Amino acid sequence: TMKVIDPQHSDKPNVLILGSGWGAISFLKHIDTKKYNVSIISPRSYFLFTPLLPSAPVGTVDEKSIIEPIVNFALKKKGNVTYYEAEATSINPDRNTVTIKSLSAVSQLYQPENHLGLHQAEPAEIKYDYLISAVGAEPNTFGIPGVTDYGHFLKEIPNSLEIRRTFAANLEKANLLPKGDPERRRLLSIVVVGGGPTGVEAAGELQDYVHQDLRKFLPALAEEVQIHLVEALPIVLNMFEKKLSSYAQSHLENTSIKVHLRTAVAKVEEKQLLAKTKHEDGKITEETIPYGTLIWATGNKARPVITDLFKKIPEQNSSKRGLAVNDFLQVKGSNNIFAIGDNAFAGLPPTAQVAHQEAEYLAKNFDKMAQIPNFQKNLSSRKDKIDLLFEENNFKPFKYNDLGALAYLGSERAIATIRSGKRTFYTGGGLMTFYLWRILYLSMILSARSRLKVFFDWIKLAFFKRDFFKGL
Amino acid sequence: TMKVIDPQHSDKPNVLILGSGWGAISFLKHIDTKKYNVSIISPRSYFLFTPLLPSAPVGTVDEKSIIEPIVNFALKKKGNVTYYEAEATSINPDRNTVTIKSLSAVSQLYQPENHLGLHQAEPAEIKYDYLISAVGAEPNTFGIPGVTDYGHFLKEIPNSLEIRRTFAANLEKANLLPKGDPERRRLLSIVVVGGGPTGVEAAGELQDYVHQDLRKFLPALAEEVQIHLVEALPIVLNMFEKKLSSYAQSHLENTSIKVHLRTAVAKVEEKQLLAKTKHEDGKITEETIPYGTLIWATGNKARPVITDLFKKIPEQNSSKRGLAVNDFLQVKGSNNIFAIGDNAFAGLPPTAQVAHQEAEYLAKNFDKMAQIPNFQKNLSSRKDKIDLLFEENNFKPFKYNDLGALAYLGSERAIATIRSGKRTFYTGGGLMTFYLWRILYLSMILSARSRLKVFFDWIKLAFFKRDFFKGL
Ligand SMILES: Cc1cc2nc3c(=O)[nH]c(=O)nc-3n(C[C@H](O)[C@H](O)[C@H](O)COP(=O)(O)OP(=O)(O)OC[C@H]3O[C@@H](n4cnc5c(N)ncnc54)[C@H](O)[C@@H]3O)c2cc1C
Ligand SMILES: Cc1cc2nc3c(=O)[nH]c(=O)nc-3n(C[C@H](O)[C@H](O)[C@H](O)COP(=O)(O)OP(=O)(O)OC[C@H]3O[C@@H](n4cnc5c(N)ncnc54)[C@H](O)[C@@H]3O)c2cc1C
Ligand SMILES: NC(=O)C1=CN([C@@H]2O[C@H](COP(=O)(O)OP(=O)(O)OC[C@H]3O[C@@H](n4cnc5c(N)ncnc54)[C@H](O)[C@@H]3O)[C@@H](O)[C@H]2O)C=CC1
Ligand SMILES: NC(=O)C1=CN([C@@H]2O[C@H](COP(=O)(O)OP(=O)(O)OC[C@H]3O[C@@H](n4cnc5c(N)ncnc54)[C@H](O)[C@@H]3O)[C@@H](O)[C@H]2O)C=CC1
Ligand SMILES: [Mg+2]
Ligand SMILES: [Mg+2]
Ligand SMILES: [Mg+2]
Ligand SMILES: [Mg+2]
Ligand SMILES: [Mg+2]
Ligand SMILES: [Mg+2]
Repeated sequence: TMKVIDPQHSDKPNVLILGSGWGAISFLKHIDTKKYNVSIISPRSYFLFTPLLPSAPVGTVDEKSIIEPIVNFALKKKGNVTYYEAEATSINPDRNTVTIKSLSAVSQLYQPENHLGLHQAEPAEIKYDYLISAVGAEPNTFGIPGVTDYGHFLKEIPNSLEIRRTFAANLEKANLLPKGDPERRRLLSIVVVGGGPTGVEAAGELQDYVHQDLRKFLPALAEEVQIHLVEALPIVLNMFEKKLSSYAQSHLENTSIKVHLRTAVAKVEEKQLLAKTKHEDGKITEETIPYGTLIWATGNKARPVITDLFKKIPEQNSSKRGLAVNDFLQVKGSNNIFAIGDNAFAGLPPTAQVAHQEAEYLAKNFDKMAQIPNFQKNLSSRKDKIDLLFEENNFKPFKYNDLGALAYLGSERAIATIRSGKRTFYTGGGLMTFYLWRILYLSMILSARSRLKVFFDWIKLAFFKRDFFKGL
Repeated sequence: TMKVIDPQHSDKPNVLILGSGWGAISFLKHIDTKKYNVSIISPRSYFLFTPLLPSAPVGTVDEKSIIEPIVNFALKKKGNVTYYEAEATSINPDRNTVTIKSLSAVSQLYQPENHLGLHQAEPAEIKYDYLISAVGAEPNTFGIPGVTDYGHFLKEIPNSLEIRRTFAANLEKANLLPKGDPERRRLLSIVVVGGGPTGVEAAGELQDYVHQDLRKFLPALAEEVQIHLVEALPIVLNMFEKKLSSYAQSHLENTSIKVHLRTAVAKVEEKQLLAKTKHEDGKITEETIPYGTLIWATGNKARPVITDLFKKIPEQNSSKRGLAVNDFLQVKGSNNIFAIGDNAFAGLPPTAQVAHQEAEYLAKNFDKMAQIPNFQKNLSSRKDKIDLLFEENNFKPFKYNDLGALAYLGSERAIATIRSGKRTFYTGGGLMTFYLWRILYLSMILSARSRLKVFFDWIKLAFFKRDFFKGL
């Protein structure tokens, strides 16, 4: 009753990739398609360059500029790549299969295709020799009531649209109200929850729009908007040196953002939220904050398809943040499942930088496995010896090299620490750091198209106001 | 019970503009805001550069590139401009008022604003000294059944989005079906009704996408798409010389578009439509054409707010296509209403070219009226003498100067006839004509921002495939 897709007209092993983000796409770019048959399953038909996402809701860059269709990467590959636009709902380790639903499309980027006989919204299972799981993670509310109903995450392209639509609508209503009206004040207030670089960059970009663009035509309205950054810890950007945090904070306050440190949002309602401050002496105070737009940026948690998999594998039952993997990024308790990026946990920070390095490491290992006939064989055997094969052939374990971190702060200021190994090549903040931020980001974009478009967005920004359309 | 906005803290006359299109915006650009107070009512907060609309559904240019916010033009003005984002529902000539509904926003681009006390979705009446009606026209179905339910117009930005979403969705379903499936064939078929430059350019742009971009990754699918152009007359592009029509048609057919001349769509159903051919000898044949995407481009008709006004003015009861105006673009039967663009009819073709010339002419006349105290006065008087005042001060009547016409045909070919007076400076077709088409269109764009963005779209097109996202 359940269709099974199992391509056996090739001697090449079938590598199945879950996702189309940093892990999946970086892997796709490096994997040898002459040696392997690659399929990809993802509900999102494009790669998202997440570091510029915070700059999309206000039109600093356009949404289209920071995404790139999977097919464009796949076209660069010499062999057979297939992309299933669908969601993996169940990983089935013992039969080597992935169950997919919400299938919208299947693209076989190779001349003599085989008709698969799939139908939209018809469930199916896709058979693999090797599985690479990179479905990332999903926004964490920490069980705080109301965040899902009344706030916006900042995680995917639709969030950027949603945020713009909410704020634009609020600006229109507010401007019809007389100055000093408390409801007007509420509609013009934005709360960003989470003082990591995502929340900070989101807050800075909104303040940029308000101060540079909105001010040009509705200056009274612009002057009344109030952005709040709410952070539970005693400092923002706690992954940087404290002096950079301290710079960032003063800068944000200087651009008129209100920064609430040692403060947690305890509850969210439709038009107000409850924030609690734990002061340095142990005393707790409370504040009710009326808000028009709520952006929630407090980190992520494992997706259901992954938590479900925790249960199916004895070695993973104690897993919580993500799949536990060995030195070779092999899922523990599994012979042929690998996991990279945010859906795997090995103590490293959940960043694009880690995902990208994992992917490139994993793809090199696949180059080597293709030179050792035995890896091919153990798939057929009933004994799982692949982890043994790694040590026995002296594959080096994955070693992460932290290259540093960057954060834009609004008003043409950024902080940046650039590293490699024990060496620091750059660490500071300011105007020049902002130009460095731009240049480095441009460098890290995965495609020429997206790189050109972001570059064009920035040039237009030199001369003209940001596009800020409610329905576009 | 109905609020009335009536600004009388100035001695300047209140000029009210309906629309934000070719007529309205061109007028706005030339009207003297030192002599007049200008308000604008339009449900669309941006100007649309219509000649590039056919090239938006497939991402040849982006939707954002060809629109420009009204506020951007208004900011260039020295005096007081106010923009009501709302729809005029009733023109009330005897009380000099316009009734508005669906109010979303009001923007007063001047420092000391007066709180108007308006509310969203609260009806209001806006009082004028002078009314300039430029609300354009709306798509005509000629009463053919089903066109509204099952087809798409190509008239406004949302149409471009709808068309993209339909075709993209069809491409996905079709590709899941085996080659030769008749349903697959249907899903890959597009019918464009109307052989004017709008239908032709739409067809050519779609064929461009299919041949240049889709073919790169799904060549089997691309090869099966079939675009149909259906035109009731015996030639396409009948406003051009027959030899250019003849060149266009051969070119279209050469790019694989099927052109059905002497053929009219008589009925439209969800998955098929009925087309009837009246042959040169008088014989009528019929064909049922299955289709996946239907684009309906057969010209326009008067909007309800305008037809309603026909009834309120004795001199306009016989009006059908639009408001009847005199030599000075004054609505007949009215002392202080003027009409330009497609909502007025004076025998001239309904084009942007005519609308733009009318607007600039009308604005010059307003410069002159401001030097003749009497125009100001007749507003107060009960006798309507403004039309007399025009002749008596020897204002010249409006004289249209046809500058020619242009049409893109797909695959880097265009036709173009450039005129002025009796002189023809250019008339022909081909590759160079296509480069001319681009350069002239860039020249005609009303703002630097939009012009830069279109220019960047074309450059990116030189290197990369068109963006064709279903949900963006
Ligand atoms: C706003 C923002 C800014 C960021 N900035 C930085 C930064 O500046 N520097 C940095 O180092 N990191 C940054 N990050 C973090 C970085 O984006 C993540 O660590 C990175 O995405 C992890 O890569 P991933 O492949 O594991 O997940 P992702 O890149 O999120 O990709 C996951 C993929 O899986 C797909 N998927 C989801 N569910 C399923 C399913 N059930 N079946 C199949 N596929 C599925 C998704 O659609 C997506 O295609 C930022 C994150 C955000 C949200
Ligand atoms: C796809 C396409 C391509 C075209 N290409 C060309 C070309 O290449 N060359 C050429 O010369 N002409 C071209 N035209 C024709 C040209 O666009 C029209 O003749 C022109 O729009 C007429 O100008 P207008 O101001 O009367 O109407 P529009 O420019 O359409 O403006 C009407 C305005 O009124 C607003 N409005 C609608 N209803 C109301 C309401 N009730 N109250 C207040 N405002 C309202 C609309 O939102 C819009 O802003 C093209 C048209 C289309 C659709
Ligand atoms: N923008 C960027 O450059 C980067 C962003 N990231 C993102 O950061 C995440 C990893 O860091 P995390 O610490 O998980 O998130 P984070 O780094 O975005 O910071 C979240 C912050 O929100 C605060 N917070 C949590 N609950 C709160 C509440 N109820 N009220 C107020 N504040 C609250 C926490 O103190 C925490 O510091 C990843 O999921 C990734 O998406 C990761 C790398 C880089
Ligand atoms: N794209 C461009 O360059 C320009 C386009 N226009 C548009 O042209 C319109 C004015 O010219 P029109 O002749 O009214 O429209 P049109 O010039 O766009 O062409 C419509 C054509 O469709 C055909 N048609 C009508 N009903 C049909 C049916 N049931 N089946 C098949 N064919 C049918 C007609 O013969 C007509 O030639 C305006 O609405 C304006 O928007 C105007 C100026 C320039
Ligand atoms: Mg398995
Ligand atoms: Mg939501
Ligand atoms: Mg809200
Ligand atoms: Mg006045
Ligand atoms: Mg329709
Ligand atoms: Mg064809």
